[PDB]
Amino acid sequence: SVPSQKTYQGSYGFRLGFLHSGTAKSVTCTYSPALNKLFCQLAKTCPVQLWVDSTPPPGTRVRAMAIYKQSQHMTEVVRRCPHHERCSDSDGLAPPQHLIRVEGNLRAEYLDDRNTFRHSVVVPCEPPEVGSDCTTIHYNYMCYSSCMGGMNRRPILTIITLEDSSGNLLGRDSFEVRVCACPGRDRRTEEENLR
Ligand SMILES: c1ccn(-c2oc(C3CC3)nc2-c2nnn[nH]2)c1
Ligand SMILES: [Zn+2]
Repeated sequence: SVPSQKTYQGSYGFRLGFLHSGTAKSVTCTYSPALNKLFCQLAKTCPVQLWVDSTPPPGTRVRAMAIYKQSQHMTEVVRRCPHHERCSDSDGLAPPQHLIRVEGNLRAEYLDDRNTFRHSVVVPCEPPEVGSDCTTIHYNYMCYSSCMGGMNRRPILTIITLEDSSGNLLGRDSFEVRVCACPGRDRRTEEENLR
């Protein structure tokens, strides 16, 4: 009833990477290594690098899923709030209830788990382009952390899993996410609080 969040590089040396976007007031997505926390604006591009030490098999996939970070909320499905699930901002592929979308990939698949009712979005692994050492996926988060009747100010984690063609676990990594109006300011504030 609770997805694992244990970091696991596995046989292929799987791990995430994040850009260095800084903390200017205008920044739309920014990652804090000290907090292991991504700060982003609503529905804006969040680039996440997918690193491996060795090539996984054809048919390997990468899945993203959100869970609540606090243990007392972890069995609750993370979903869009009663406003945003109804605001008709469909991209033609993501169900309107899903918090996490993949941008610009027609092979993205959206799962409503028939047993756990959790949402996830999964894409096929592709080889890096010539000149690149990794591929990058672009996520969008479709509700604010503060949305009433939804996340309601509760922090979430995103869990990224590398899966074989059956859905078996090959690798796992994760990061906290705050979806907010001013990611640069909030990253600076939280890093200062940590210090
Ligand atoms: C996301 C995570 C791994 N991959 C990946 O998939 C593949 C072929 C199976 C398609 N090669 C890579 C690779 N990435 N960096 N180097 N090689 C995509
Ligand atoms: Zn919302």
